[PDB]
Amino acid sequence: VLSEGEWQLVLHVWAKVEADVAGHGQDILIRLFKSHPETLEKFDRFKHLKTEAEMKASEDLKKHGVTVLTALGAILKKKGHHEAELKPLAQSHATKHKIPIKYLEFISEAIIHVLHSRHPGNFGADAQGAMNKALELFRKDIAAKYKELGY
Ligand code: HEM
Ligand SMILES: O=Nc1ccccc1
Repeated sequence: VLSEGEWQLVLHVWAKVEADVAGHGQDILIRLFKSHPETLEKFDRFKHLKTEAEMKASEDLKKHGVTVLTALGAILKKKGHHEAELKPLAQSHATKHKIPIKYLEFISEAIIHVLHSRHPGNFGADAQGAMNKALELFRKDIAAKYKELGY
């Protein structure tokens, strides 16, 4: 469980991400897709994108970045009490999208790498630590739904 102080650091930096949900989304997906090309293959929607320039120019990618960061923000603002928000995500991602839990680790690294670029002053190592912890709690809870479902 995160402390109240840890939550405040998390949600402080997230309030900032939300100045530009779309721009954050782009940076995060593109970092994921370049660092972990296997991830891009899970998306029939996006696997025609063969360069970073093409990814950056994709309005549909941008659109989907917002869908993702919107869901994550909702989850983070529950400060651990995210059961309702997490059940549908775990279901669709295990059984329909076929996403390994390992890939949640990779997007966690991407989120941290980007939150870093765009809000250094509000993402010192204390806030980085808190954000790590929050993303780890999320992954743990997803992992247990996965195990339930046989994935
Ligand atoms: C922070 C982690 C994540 C969040 C919050 C998230 C959120 C979402 C949401 C809200 C949707 C649409 C609704 C649904 O189908 O359930 C979605 C769809 C999807 N997600 Fe994720 N996701 C996450 C991680 C990942 C990762 C790491 C991958 C792949 C490596 C992935 C692959 C997909 C795919 C393939 C779809 C279907 C998209 C389409 O073609 O339209 N997700 N995600
Ligand atoms: O659509 N869900 C995604 C979440 C994170 C990265 C890429 C896609």
